[PDB]
Amino acid sequence: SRLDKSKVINSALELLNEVGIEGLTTRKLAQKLGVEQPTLYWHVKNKRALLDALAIEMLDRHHTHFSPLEGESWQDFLRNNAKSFRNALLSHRDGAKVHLGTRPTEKQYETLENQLAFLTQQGFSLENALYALSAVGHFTLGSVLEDQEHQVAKEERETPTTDSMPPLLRQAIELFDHQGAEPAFLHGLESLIRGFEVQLTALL
Amino acid sequence: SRLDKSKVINSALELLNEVGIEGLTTRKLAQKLGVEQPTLYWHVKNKRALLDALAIEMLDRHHTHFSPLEGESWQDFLRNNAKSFRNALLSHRDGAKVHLGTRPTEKQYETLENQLAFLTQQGFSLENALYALSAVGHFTLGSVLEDQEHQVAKEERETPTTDSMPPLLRQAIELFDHQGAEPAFLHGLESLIRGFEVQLTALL
Amino acid sequence: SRVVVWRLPPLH
Amino acid sequence: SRVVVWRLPPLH
Repeated sequence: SRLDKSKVINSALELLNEVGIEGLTTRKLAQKLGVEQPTLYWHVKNKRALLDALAIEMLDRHHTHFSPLEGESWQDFLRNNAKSFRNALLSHRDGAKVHLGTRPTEKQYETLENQLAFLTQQGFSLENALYALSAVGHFTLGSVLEDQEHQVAKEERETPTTDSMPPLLRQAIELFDHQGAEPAFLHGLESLIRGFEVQLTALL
Repeated sequence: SRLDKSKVINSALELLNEVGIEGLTTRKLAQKLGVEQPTLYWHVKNKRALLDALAIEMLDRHHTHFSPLEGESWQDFLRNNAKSFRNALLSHRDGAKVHLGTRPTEKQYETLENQLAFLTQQGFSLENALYALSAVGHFTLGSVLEDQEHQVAKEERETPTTDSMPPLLRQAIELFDHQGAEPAFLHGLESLIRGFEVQLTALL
Repeated sequence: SRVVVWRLPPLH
Repeated sequence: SRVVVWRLPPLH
């Protein structure tokens, strides 16, 4: 009958792992909690609010490199931040779908101001710092979203033979599956950082 | 009572725009088609197969730069391909969620072999060509997925004031919204291409 | 409030 | 069939 933040978020993350993001509804959560829906409303007004709370919790638990570390290079900060963000998105079933569209709350503002102060002090324009961080965020989401979906689709589709593909495509696809999700993420992340370096050197 | 590819895919893309990807089911489609479900089964065995057909159709209609164009530079090919892919993902409601996890069929193999032949003839290793294309694909998906979700979330959440944010975050967020989806996509795409150039120059 | 935005970058 | 894969890059 009684709720608080921690009770509602712990039950919701277990439900997310049991049923996935489409399966998750405020009604199913109230039931798992053994509470009536109007008690739950004061804590999560709707699905959207629930998703946002769950995305923030996953970052609070697993996003260890949210903020720059003294005395990291900007390149190491961007790589570590992306890796940490990725770990948060992979922490739960459909975690990156949970994260899409999330807004910062006031408790992240200090962190997010420090990221920008740090990059601009490294020589980035404000605009270039914003889009370096945006590009890292969009590439990391895309990466995890595509990974997480192939995983789901395999219960649902005939598993494809590569035998009949033409030679370069066969070799590329077999190599992409062989090396797996983390090497593809690290290769793209490195290409982004190299591009940021090139653009920064110009500018100044 | 009668089906063929075009009838089923046209009705399904209109239903996608009416109800979005979660709203789309094979049963609701059979109803819109005025057909019984076993007739539909021979054309789409389940949701997964339906999604895959819809993702391929959106590329067949809107992905104009699927293949390299003679005599494009590799940088122009990668930029144009990404822009064309983006247009396909934006063509319908939830289009990028439709595209997640899609597998090529045999009719794309020629196209996809030509992309790789083209990049390796430009001096890429097979591995580096594969992950340049992967990184462009993941960044573009991420970009569109995040855009498409903020759009949805606005019917569902109090629209946030930036007034109380600290000065760099306030300026960055206001600038990201001001310039909009396409400039953020183009900035990330350009950073990727610059990074590819840097890595290619090394190598050889 | 004076200013609102309708699109945000990913949070991380 | 001899070889199958379980993860693919995005199609584009």
